[PDB]
Amino acid sequence: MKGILGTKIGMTQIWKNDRAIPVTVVLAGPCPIVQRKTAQTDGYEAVQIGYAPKAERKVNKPMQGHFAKAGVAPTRILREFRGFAPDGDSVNVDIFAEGEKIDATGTSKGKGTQGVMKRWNFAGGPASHGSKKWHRRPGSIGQRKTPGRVYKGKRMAGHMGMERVTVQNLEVVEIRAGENLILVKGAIPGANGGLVVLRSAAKASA
Amino acid sequence: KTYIPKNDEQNWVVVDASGVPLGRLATLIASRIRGKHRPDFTPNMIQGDFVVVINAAQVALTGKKLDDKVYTRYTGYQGGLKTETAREALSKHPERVIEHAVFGMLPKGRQGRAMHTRLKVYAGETHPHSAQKPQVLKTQPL
Amino acid sequence: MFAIIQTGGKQYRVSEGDVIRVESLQGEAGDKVELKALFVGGEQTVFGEDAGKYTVQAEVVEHGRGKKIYIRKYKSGVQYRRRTGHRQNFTAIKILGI
Amino acid sequence: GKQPIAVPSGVTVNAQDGVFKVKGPKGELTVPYNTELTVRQDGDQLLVERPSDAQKHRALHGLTRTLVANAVKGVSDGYTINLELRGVGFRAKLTGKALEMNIGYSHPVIIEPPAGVTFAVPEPTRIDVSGIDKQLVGQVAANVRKVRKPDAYHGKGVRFVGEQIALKAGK
Amino acid sequence: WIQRINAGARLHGMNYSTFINGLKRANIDLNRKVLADIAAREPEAFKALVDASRNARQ
RNA sequence: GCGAGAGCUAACUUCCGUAGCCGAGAGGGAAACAACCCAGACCAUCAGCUAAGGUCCCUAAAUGAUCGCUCAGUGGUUAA
RNA sequence: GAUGUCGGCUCGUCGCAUCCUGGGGCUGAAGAAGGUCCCAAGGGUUGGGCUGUUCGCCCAUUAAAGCGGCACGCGAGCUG
RNA sequence: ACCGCUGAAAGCAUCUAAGCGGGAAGCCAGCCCCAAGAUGAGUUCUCCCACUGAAGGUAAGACUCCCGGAAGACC
Ligand SMILES: [Mg+2]
Ligand SMILES: [Mg+2]
Ligand SMILES: [Mg+2]
Ligand SMILES: [Mg+2]
Ligand SMILES: [Mg+2]
Ligand SMILES: [Mg+2]
Ligand SMILES: [Mg+2]
Ligand SMILES: [Mg+2]
Ligand SMILES: [Mg+2]
Ligand SMILES: [Mg+2]
Ligand SMILES: [Mg+2]
Ligand SMILES: [Mg+2]
Ligand SMILES: [Mg+2]
Ligand SMILES: [Mg+2]
Ligand SMILES: [Mg+2]
Ligand SMILES: [Mg+2]
Ligand SMILES: [Mg+2]
Ligand SMILES: [Mg+2]
Ligand SMILES: [Mg+2]
Ligand SMILES: [Mg+2]
Ligand SMILES: [Mg+2]
Ligand SMILES: [Mg+2]
Ligand SMILES: [Mg+2]
Ligand SMILES: [Mg+2]
Ligand SMILES: [Mg+2]
Ligand SMILES: [Mg+2]
Ligand SMILES: [Mg+2]
Ligand SMILES: [Mg+2]
Ligand SMILES: [Mg+2]
Ligand SMILES: [Mg+2]
Ligand SMILES: [Mg+2]
Ligand SMILES: [Mg+2]
Ligand SMILES: [Mg+2]
Ligand SMILES: [Mg+2]
Ligand SMILES: [Mg+2]
Ligand SMILES: [Mg+2]
Ligand SMILES: [Mg+2]
Ligand SMILES: [Mg+2]
Ligand SMILES: [Mg+2]
Ligand SMILES: [Mg+2]
Repeated sequence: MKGILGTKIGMTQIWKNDRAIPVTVVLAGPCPIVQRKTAQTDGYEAVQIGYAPKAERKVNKPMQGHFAKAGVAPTRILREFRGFAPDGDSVNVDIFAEGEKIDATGTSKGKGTQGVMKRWNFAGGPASHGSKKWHRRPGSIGQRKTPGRVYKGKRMAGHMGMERVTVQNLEVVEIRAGENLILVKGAIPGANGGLVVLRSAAKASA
Repeated sequence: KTYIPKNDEQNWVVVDASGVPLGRLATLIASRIRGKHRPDFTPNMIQGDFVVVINAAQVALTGKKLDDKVYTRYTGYQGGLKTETAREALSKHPERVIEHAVFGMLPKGRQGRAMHTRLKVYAGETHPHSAQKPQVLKTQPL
Repeated sequence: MFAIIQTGGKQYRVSEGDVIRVESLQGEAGDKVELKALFVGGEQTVFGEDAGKYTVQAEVVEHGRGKKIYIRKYKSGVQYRRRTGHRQNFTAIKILGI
Repeated sequence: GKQPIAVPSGVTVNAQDGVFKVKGPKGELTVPYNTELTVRQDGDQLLVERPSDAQKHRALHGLTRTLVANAVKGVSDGYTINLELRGVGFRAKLTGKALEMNIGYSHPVIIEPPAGVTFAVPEPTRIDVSGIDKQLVGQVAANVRKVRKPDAYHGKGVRFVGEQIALKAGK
Repeated sequence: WIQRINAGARLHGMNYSTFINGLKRANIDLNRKVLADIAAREPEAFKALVDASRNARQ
């Protein structure tokens, strides 16, 4: 339910009661409530919300009308959060607390076309004892006549990364409320400068 | 030499599935789709009618609506048969069960895929195709 | 409506020059007699034997020899390929009768 | 053979499609019966009658007759099963209308009655379950007995009044 | 032919079977060849043929 | 298929006898299918009757009529 | 007028007559640890010495170190 | 699988013959990712309007081109 958007600033070192704890720093900047969607009108419950500011020369006339309907200086990015039904606008401060677990979703740093050794952890071949495919290469791909084909869902070289990724149950080390910063234990997916969505834990872990 | 017609007309009708055995409601709708009730005029043309099935949720079934009716779908992936939604479960979305039965009795060619267009299944009592005032079929034959 | 019951000549009702299988006697004016198997006059239908007493006069028009076909035939792997011509004679007759 | 009913004075029995209604001292109790069988009020005393001597009609006849008996007698006369716990420790008490058993398991076991059932604790080592629906009282008491079936070696666990529990060997 | 003829027949409440029977049992009624077209264009006539077949089966 | 040997009273096995089919046999049935069931194709017809086999919808034709039977999906896979 | 053979490696995927784990009945089942049968195929099923080996014996651990199928799976994928 | 409640065919008994509750790492859902070429092509917000003679100038808007990129073989 609870969520907000932000940028991935970086990862540093920090002590808490004398134990080093790596943290990713996220700017969870103020998020305007643009469109507000009820089941009664739009068939499901959610709220639209925006992030990076964008100068209005750069804005489509239709997008200007969309932001103008609510009264919001136009933002570069928009997202929806199901079940989240706030009031006013969405600051980092009010909706997170020190020590909530929270899911952290982002877009994996993307690594291009990768071989099966990187993309899927294949063994690859011996590098000696005479053998071209001296590594890197997938081996066999089928059985023979009476399977007849190669399997759907098979694993082979492809575009690795650049994917949506959630990370469950990251811990909230510190909230510096006024600056719109938030420290979070461990490693959020993505790259510095990238979009990230911080949200409640999806699992109610007991 | 032999008469062939226009394509000029489309005629609608509501079948009430409420309490009917499925399978018999099946062949009734499947024939009203194929066009066997007016003279079949020509096989090439779908002279058949548009059908609206209401109360599809309440279709009766004999022997076992459980246990027996194991509907099955294969996914393309290894292990993808184990998808046997079966039973009472598909009456969590009834409009497909009826819709499956009729589709097994329409021919598999290019006309049949087009004939699928003419089946309109609504699980509830009511239907929204009021605009093409359909009027009714009913129970059984002679 | 009217059509040969192509077993030979017998038919229902309404008047219009049409083809048929050959009628022996030739020229024109064979006036070949026809025996009703159905009638709809005034859309007043009469049928089966009761109508069959009704007459249908019709003069012969022309003897003919309808469009050509080939009887070609084939069987596999056995060298059985054979070709022949065929052409059916006919007889226009103009309907005229009661 | 099984026919006559001894209906009491406080009862009244509605009659529809063979699936009759009852209201009385504790009414609205209803039990659903087959239509192919005859349901009847002859007048004062109730009577259920078989149509056919086929194997299945007689079966539904006996079932529907015992069920009219149990249901009609359960409103006029009530129900109750007198369970007793046995073994070292083994405690039971009550919180509101919830049953509190505390018997050799690390946690307490609580049981919430379905409606129409009444738990009772005449003694700390005696559970009691009064009600109307015989089937509900049976299922509730059987859920209490599940909490520990008496072991083959010492009879420890839940029981009725005085079940002749069999006892096995040991060491 | 056949597939049109019982469609009209059942429109009048009898199937092909109990129809082409009842014309042949009406004996001299024998028009047989492409009754299809009679059923497909004149229904005033095919109704009379239905009545004839049914009268013959009584 | 029938009658036998060899074989395990196996085999779409092998070797004789006997009838029929395929071989060189198209057509309908048996889902598909040389051998099985019906039946031996001179050519044409937008005519009619039957055979085997069929008559809920794919799919031509009784959601046929009268007595029963099985509540197993037996039907739609063996036995002690 | 060519369907490359054992074994290894690499990739997997399937059956269940279940090696582990999950749920149950009986026990000559006190507990603990087991025996045996019934249901269950989600996932898991270790590293080494000897031998081309498959198998098998050993070492040292494991919850367990399952049995088979896929041209005794896989040489236009590799060895050899 | 198994365990039970009410209970007949048999005035007993029986988890079953109608019916009903419990019960697995399995089934369906819940977790993460793709997804309306779901041709059944879905919903919502916003914009440009009703021109000239199937076209052609144009609106909203895009593209081409340049400089780059934690995007990437090319796209
Ligand atoms: Mg990159
Ligand atoms: Mg390596
Ligand atoms: Mg294949
Ligand atoms: Mg050929
Ligand atoms: Mg040959
Ligand atoms: Mg005919
Ligand atoms: Mg022998
Ligand atoms: Mg042989
Ligand atoms: Mg030869
Ligand atoms: Mg021959
Ligand atoms: Mg043949
Ligand atoms: Mg044949
Ligand atoms: Mg065929
Ligand atoms: Mg066969
Ligand atoms: Mg053969
Ligand atoms: Mg042949
Ligand atoms: Mg015939
Ligand atoms: Mg016959
Ligand atoms: Mg038919
Ligand atoms: Mg029948
Ligand atoms: Mg070759
Ligand atoms: Mg080759
Ligand atoms: Mg060899
Ligand atoms: Mg098993
Ligand atoms: Mg066990
Ligand atoms: Mg023990
Ligand atoms: Mg080993
Ligand atoms: Mg294996
Ligand atoms: Mg072998
Ligand atoms: Mg091999
Ligand atoms: Mg190969
Ligand atoms: Mg060598
Ligand atoms: Mg009992
Ligand atoms: Mg159950
Ligand atoms: Mg449950
Ligand atoms: Mg579960
Ligand atoms: Mg687990
Ligand atoms: Mg469309
Ligand atoms: Mg234009
Ligand atoms: Mg412009």
